Amino acid sequence: DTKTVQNGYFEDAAVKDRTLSDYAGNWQSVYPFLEDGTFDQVFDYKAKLTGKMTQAEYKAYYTKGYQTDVTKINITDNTMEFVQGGQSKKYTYKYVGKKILTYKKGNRGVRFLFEATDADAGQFKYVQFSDHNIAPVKAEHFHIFFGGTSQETLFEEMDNWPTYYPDNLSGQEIAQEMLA
Ligand SMILES: O=C(O)CN(CCN(CC(=O)O)CC(=O)O)CC(=O)O
Ligand code: NA
Ligand code: NA
Repeated sequence: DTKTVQNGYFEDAAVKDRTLSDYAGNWQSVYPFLEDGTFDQVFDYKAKLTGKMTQAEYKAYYTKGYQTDVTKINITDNTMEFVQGGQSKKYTYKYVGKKILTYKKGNRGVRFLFEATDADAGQFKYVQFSDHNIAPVKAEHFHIFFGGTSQETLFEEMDNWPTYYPDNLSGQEIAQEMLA
């Protein structure tokens, strides 16, 4: 991997605070498109390109990465709505900062941290975004992390990173973006 920002190679000083507005939009989980085979062409390509895993190994890795029951997330400049099972839950959020994590392979990434201001947020009280960026820019897709204890609890989760792309894309278009 080239030593670029989006591959996780960046200077600490370039990491800058963001706002929830970077993530505003109507977003969909990519997991159904792994499950229905749309991403098989992605895993075949990755296996042939990098040689680091077989196609089946890549698929298992991304199955663990993408699994979630949160099928849709709708975000405004100050709210997030999670659609999960047969229920929608919407809360107001404030920005609470950022965290630089180091991964086992030696690259790094930044989590951008939000906290619900509503008392009844439960498992959606603490929410983090990772999008391979480190400073303000409109998100094009993201991984999300959420729970009800603290931001710090979520820093331990490294292998499940539910992933979201804009609702206006087909699964095929998401696959194209991943192949690019
Ligand atoms: O982030 C991904 O989608 C898959 N990552 C591994 C998982 N991520 C999780 C994260 O970014 O929060 C870590 C990473 O990309 O180093 C490998 C890759 O991008 O080639
Ligand atoms: Na889930
Ligand atoms: Na997660």
